[PDB]
Amino acid sequence: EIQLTQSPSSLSASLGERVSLTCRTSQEISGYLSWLQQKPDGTIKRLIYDATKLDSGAPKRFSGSRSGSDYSLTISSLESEDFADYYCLQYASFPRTFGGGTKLEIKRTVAAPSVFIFPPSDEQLKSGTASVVCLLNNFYPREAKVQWKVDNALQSGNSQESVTEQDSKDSTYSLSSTLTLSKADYEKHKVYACEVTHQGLSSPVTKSFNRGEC
Amino acid sequence: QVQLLEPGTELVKPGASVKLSCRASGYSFTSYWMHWVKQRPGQGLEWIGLIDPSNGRTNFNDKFKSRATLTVDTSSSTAYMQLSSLTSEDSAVYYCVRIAYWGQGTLVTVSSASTKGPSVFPLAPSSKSTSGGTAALGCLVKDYFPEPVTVSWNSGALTSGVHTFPAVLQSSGLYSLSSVVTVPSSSLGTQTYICNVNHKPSNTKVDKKVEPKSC
Ligand SMILES: CC(=O)Nc1ccc2c(S(=O)(=O)O)cccc2c1S(=O)(=O)O
Repeated sequence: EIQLTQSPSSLSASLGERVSLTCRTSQEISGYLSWLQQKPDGTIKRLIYDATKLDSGAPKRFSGSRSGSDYSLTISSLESEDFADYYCLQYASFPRTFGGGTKLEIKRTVAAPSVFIFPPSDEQLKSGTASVVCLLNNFYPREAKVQWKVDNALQSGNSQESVTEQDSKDSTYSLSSTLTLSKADYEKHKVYACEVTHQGLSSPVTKSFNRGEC
Repeated sequence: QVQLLEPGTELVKPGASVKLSCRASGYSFTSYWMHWVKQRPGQGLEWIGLIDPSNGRTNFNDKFKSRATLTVDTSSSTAYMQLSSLTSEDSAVYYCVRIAYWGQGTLVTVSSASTKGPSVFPLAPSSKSTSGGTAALGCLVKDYFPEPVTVSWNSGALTSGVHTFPAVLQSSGLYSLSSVVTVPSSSLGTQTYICNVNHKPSNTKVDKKVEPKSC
């Protein structure tokens, strides 16, 4: 199957900037390629077809070019509507195949997160399970590393996290991580901590509490 | 004028099958191949196959040959995709697509979990949660099924500083979500904080006051 290799995977850029996205094919597809845009709401729109032709519904700041197995999507001057995900699709061969996508996000300066830790509620503890929550608030860029420790023991595989969409007013991200232990385990240990690293932090930030102590 | 109409969301049990519809309009149905595309949550696009409605001919992705069935009903200008022996790996948005026009997609969730409203737990403001003049507080909306949940604060009167996170799917098969807000640590004695939690799929609403209090 013809593999489409897209780059970059993620791109950060500013309003007004010129950018190009690339899609490379494992075999010759002779121009049979389109560029698709997927909005943060999921909707998918074609911008370019036949490698270089503008979709009747797409604005003129989008151009397509190619040379051999290298296909590029260019945005002449970025607008807010353009921060979205982009995919290439080939239609020279079966099966039809797509590039892995490029995520285009708005570039801003580095902002260190504000970090907060929350112990399990008494209400939850009554029923057998303990959830510990670490909040990383309004940071940039999106990459952030959260480690959980229990009595200074590094934890692995018992946490889940999620990240918000880039903020419309300040272009930051926030992150929530939940550490799940059974109540029995939770009550067998004292010190609960979340250790955060981020481009914006010159040294790791650790927020911690001791169980059962206000 | 060209339009593709798909169902909204569907829950299906593992080992069961799903049959999705795509009603076409604004062009001659038999004149364009109808394709199906899959997208796992936070993942990219994958091609399943196509059907030519003029003659019923198909072409499939090997990966789906063994379990996908494509048909059409030319009288109603509808294409169908049946996918069987479903597993959690088949949870995804499915799109029908013809040249130049993409459907809105249908979200399919494969799960043996039963409907369950959430337990709402306070994320109480504390010293271990108070950056200078700012305190963070929240609600943990745990162990509900299926999606979605919505959260508001003080009936949408409180919006600045609110962050309601995407839920995660826990190993139990139930979802868990948090919603936080940052507020002045000095307001914690003059103002009440309540998260407004609604789980439409179980028609459940929960309103929980989030307190510092004594300890
Ligand atoms: C010959 C030709 O134009 N083929 C094309 C062109 C574009 C297509 C699109 S797109 O419009 O979303 O890029 C989506 C699905 C199929 C497409 C095909 S084909 O697989 O039906 O042949």
